[PDB]
Parts: sequence; C-alpha cells; structure tokens
Amino acid sequence: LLGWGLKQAEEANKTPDKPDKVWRIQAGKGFNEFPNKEYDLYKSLLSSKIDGGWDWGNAATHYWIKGGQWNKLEVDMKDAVGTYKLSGLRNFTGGDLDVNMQKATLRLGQFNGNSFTSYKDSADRTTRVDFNAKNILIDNFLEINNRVGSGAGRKASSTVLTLQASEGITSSKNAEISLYDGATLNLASNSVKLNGNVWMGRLQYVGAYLAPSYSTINTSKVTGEVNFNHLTVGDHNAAQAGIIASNKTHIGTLDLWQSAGLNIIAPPEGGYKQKTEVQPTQVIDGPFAGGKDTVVNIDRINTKADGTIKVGGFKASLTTNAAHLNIGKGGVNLSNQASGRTLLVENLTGNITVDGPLRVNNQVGGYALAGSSANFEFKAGVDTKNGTATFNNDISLGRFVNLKVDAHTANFKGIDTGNGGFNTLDFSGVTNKVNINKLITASTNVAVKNFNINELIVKTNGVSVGEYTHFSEDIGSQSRINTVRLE
Amino acid sequence: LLGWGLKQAEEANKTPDKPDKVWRIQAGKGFNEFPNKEYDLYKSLLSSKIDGGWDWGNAATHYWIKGGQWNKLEVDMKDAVGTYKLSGLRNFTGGDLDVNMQKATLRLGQFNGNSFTSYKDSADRTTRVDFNAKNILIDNFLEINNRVGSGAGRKASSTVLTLQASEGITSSKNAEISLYDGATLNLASNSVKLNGNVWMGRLQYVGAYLAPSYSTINTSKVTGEVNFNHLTVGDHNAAQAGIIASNK
Repeated sequence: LLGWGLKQAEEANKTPDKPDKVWRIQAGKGFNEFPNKEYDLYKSLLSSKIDGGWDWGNAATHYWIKGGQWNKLEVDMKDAVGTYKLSGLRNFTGGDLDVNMQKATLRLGQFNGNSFTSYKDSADRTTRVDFNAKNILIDNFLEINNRVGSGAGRKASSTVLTLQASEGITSSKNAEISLYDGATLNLASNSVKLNGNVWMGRLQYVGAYLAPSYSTINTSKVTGEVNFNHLTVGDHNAAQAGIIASNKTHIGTLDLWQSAGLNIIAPPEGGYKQKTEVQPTQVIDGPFAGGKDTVVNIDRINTKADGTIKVGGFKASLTTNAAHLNIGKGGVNLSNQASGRTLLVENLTGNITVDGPLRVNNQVGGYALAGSSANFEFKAGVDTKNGTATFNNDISLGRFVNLKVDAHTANFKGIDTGNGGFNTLDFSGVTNKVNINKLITASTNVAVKNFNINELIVKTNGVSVGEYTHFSEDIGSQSRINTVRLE
Repeated sequence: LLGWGLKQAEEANKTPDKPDKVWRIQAGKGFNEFPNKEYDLYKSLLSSKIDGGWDWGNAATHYWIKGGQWNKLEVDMKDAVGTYKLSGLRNFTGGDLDVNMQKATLRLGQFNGNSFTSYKDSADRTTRVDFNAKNILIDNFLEINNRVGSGAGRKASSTVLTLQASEGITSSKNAEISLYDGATLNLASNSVKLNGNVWMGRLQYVGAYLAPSYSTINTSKVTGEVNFNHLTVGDHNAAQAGIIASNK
C-alpha cells in the first residue's frame, strides 16, 4: 500500500541486526589442496553449527543457527579450492550467514532446492544471507522468504540474499528463482545470465490475494552483461516488483500479472557514488533520470490475465528510467478477460522503440468484446518531454482495442483499425509531430493536434452506419495529408 | 478566564518537548533535477514514517509519527526543486514536524483540506509544526487544533503551526483557515495576502459554549505587506483572539 519506491528506499539503509553469540568457523587445512574434490557445505562443514528440527505447527523441516534465530555465524575459507554444493537446505530460518569462499566454485543445486526465510519476531529481523564465491551456478530452484510451515505457525518477516561471485552467475533451465513478499537479492558478479524462471512475487500463503508483496533484484554491481531470460511478476495479487539494473538489461519473455507493477531503474549519469535518541539518516530517492547509455532491450512482453471481474481494469505497468526502451521482434501480447485488461508501457525520461506486432489474446488481429476494452498505452519521455515513441513495425488492431501515446514525437509505419472498428486511437499528449505512414480506419476516434499522414486509406464499415473516421480535436496549422484515397 | 495577554505570553517561551526517537529523513537525488514535476509529500515521502490508523472512539482518520505521538521527525531537502502538495492530511496528531524545503514551492491544498492537532496527554504536549518552503499558497481549508474524533475519545491540547516561506503566502477564496481553542500560528514570508475566511476561535466541541478558546496569528516576521481579507473571531462562545502584527 506504501509503494515500492518507499520500501526499497527504507530497506536500503538499515543496521543489519544486534546478534549475540557471533560464531566463527574457519576451514583450515585439507580443503585447500584438491581442486576438483566435489565437497559439500552442509554435511561437510555447515552442519556443525546449524541445527535441524521440527516447528510444532504444520512444518516439514526447520533450520536455525544455534539456540535461536538471533545468532550470527560466519565461514571464512579464503583459500579453499574445488567445487561445492548446498543441496537441500530447506526452510532455513537462521540469520546472518556469510560464507566467504574465495577461489571456490559454488553450486546451490543438487537433487534438491533451497530456501532462505526469516521469522516475524517482535524484533523485526532480517537474514542478510551472503555468499562470496567465484562462480555460483544456482542450477536448481531457490525460494527466498518462503512459507516456512504451511500457513499457520510463525509468520515470515523480510530477508536479504546477496550473491557476490567474481566470474559469473549462470543458471539451469529448471532453476525457478522465486522470491516472495519481502525478499530482495543483490548480484555482484560479471555477466549474470539467469536462464531460468525468475519469479518476483508469489502467494506467500494459500489464499492471501491482497498482500502488497514487494521484491527487488538489485543487480547494481554487475560490471558485465546482465541477461535475464524469463521473468514473472505477480501471482494472483497486486505485487509491485522492481529492478535497479546496471544500464544494460537484455531480457526475454516477460509475464506480468493483471495488477502487477515493474520498475526497471537505470543508474544515474556518473553511476552510483528518559533520553532523546537519534535515528540514522534515511536518505530517500525520487524518480531520477537515467544516464546516456542506458539500454533495456525487453524483447517480449506477455501477460497472464484471468480471475474475477472488477469495476475497472487492473493496469499492469512497467516503468523505465533508461534512455532507451527497445522492444524487439516478440512484440506486445495482452491476455484479456471479460473486463478490460490494460497495460502501461511507461518511460519516464527516455525513449520507446517498439519493433514488434501488438497482439492481444495471442493473435495479431485480436477482437475483443464491448466490456473488454483492451488499452495499449505508451509514455515516451514524460518528465523531459523530448522522448520519441517510434513504432517501426506495422501494428494491427482488432475491435475494442485502444492505442494511446502521450509523447513528444510519435513516429509510425502503419496502423490497421479498419478490420475491427471501435478503436480510440488517441494522441492527446503528443507535443508536435505524428508521422503515420499508413492509416486504415472503420470507426476510429483519432485525436491528433499535429501530424503529416503521407498516405491515408479510409475504408467503410460494411453495411451498418454510425461507424466512421472521426477527428475529435483541433487539427492545427502545420497538419498535412499527402495522399487521401477513399475506397 | 485568565486572559489572552497571559496566555500568549506564557506560550511565548517554552521548551518544545522531550522527544525520544528523533527520526531523520533526507531527500537525496532525484528530487533536485525536475523544476516542474508536481510531486506529493505524503505518498511520495512522508508516508514512510507517518502511519495512519483508527482511533477507537468516534474517529474518521488518525495520524501520528511512529509508535506514539512523542517522536520528533524532520525532512531536510534543502535543494529539492519543483512544486508539491500535502492534499489530505486530516486529523494529524503527530508531533514535531519540520519540513525544511529550500527553493521548493508548496501547496497545502489539493482536493482535500488539512488538520494539525495534538492530544491532551499527562505531559501537556505541543506540535510545533514547521514549514520552510519558498512559496506556500494554502489554496484549500486548514484546521489547526481541531476536534480529532467526534467529541469523545481523547481531548485536544495546544499546538503551533509555523509557516516561514521566503517569497509570499497567498491563499484561495475557499481556503477557510480556522484555528481553534488552543492554536497559534506564525508567518515569516513577505507580503502575506490571505484572501480567505480566516476564522480565529471556533466551537471545539458540539455544545461547549463556555470555552475560553484563545488564538494567535503572530505575523511578527512579515517584512512585506500584510493584507488580510476576511476575519471572523468567535463562534457562539467568548473567544479572545489576538494578532501581533508588523506595523501594517
């Protein structure tokens, strides 16, 4: 209910905890002389000061550190050479792992997944789970801030994963990274290429469809090539995810939910950087401006959309601070239920360059019914008003679908609305120029203040009447149509 | 019953409070590079460390700072450029706001009014609500030391508003400034021109016609041209207002 821009800013600057009993474990001799031995972490090292157990109340497994979840431990290898595994640490409650593994390959997946969660105490604790490996290679699924027992028992507070490899973090295909209601994670290697189902936001419990359920994948330190492959934001709830990337984000298939948000935030121009008691300074950031060479190549946007019927739509949204928002050959899908499902492809201080076909219900035409008003929407350079929304592909609209663009200069190559009709083809936010190359209308609600459509086709509406081309606002003084060809 | 000359003189010199948990919030980068962005204050910044709620006992809304009404906070922008709004902070109980906004235009009115009140505890607390904007432009109604719930619940102690702009404090026509039984306010801009219904003294409760109900608009620092337009002192009671102006 607060918003993600408050939440990520207020957990950006916290003291970690106050842990008593700081355990210290050091891997001595024996580990540092076999470069391919294929050790383990839990059974070989970590089960000394991590105890199992049973949570009374609908649990399966249970893990904390020692005598409660309020004790820091650490592992300080710094010369251990080989390859490792975690392989089965599930429902870890714990608190303050930091497995320092220089020149050591890790693997968080072997025959079983992992989990990292905290409990909701009265102290409001985090986990701050760190790793400092060389490679990581998650290679199986991982849940962060999951459901510990099954609904009842003790609740789950926030957490932090932190993965700070020195060579790269790849992933396997069946490695469903799924962070939940309060979870964040940071990455610090070079050339992260997560080839698995990234799942920001999930149902923490069985039926709680009204959770806020924020998340964050703050890949701020990644000096190489970020390459996601398959995101998924939201699951039957109004999740508000966010990613603070490192000015290069090539992703693949994106699967938003109906009422799910996304905030891909590029870095700034020069890059990042009986007694009174004084709380520390909570520095906050508003929506700033991305740098010059900030590229976000989201190459496919799908949408999952099913469920109930509300009095409006739900307006999925992705907000981008990058100076480019290229959308490639996959184009923009829109799943549409009986009500009007809506998406918002918004850009604050950048451009938008869509080179793909705007689909709806996964076909190119995409007829919709009367109550289902599918609403495409584009905002190119809101807070700078010099941002262009260039669509270098021929778009195709069916019936009861509504394009609107509120940009500085909305270039086009071809618009097809004559097949379906009832298309509010709005342009009310356009500053100066609309370069539509070809227009096909049956019953359209065009509102342009200034344009030059160099070729215009006005088709009829079959045999019924009341359906026509309609310019519903002032056409201005610099307007122009180089060719009109009625049929 | 004491008289206003005793009351304004005895709240002229007080220690502010004894607040533990002095929260400090600073607006960093992002705010200071868009001169016309039209932000908000509550949802964009202030709802981080100001919580809503419900007073059990005839309330509508309820706002304090964090874990009780005895915690100072502050906002230290000092370079944030643009224009802002409060727009709907009603029945604020809180305590010790001071929103330091150099080179920032404010607006305390957009689609909803505001309120600033304290509670009658055993500690006899004030609010000392400060603002340090560039322009202010109240532009909708504002109640100071109002009725928090509806008669019952917790009572309302004294308060202080303080508005210290650097260019001027105008007002809109429907902006009924209405400070009550214990409220004061000070102004420090130049050429204050309140074009609205200034209402010193009002019925704090439904039928209490025998309250003393003092007030003060101490425009002491105004170096320009004070220009009120429409005052109203007292409402079905023996209110004793007072203004310490700046010789115009």
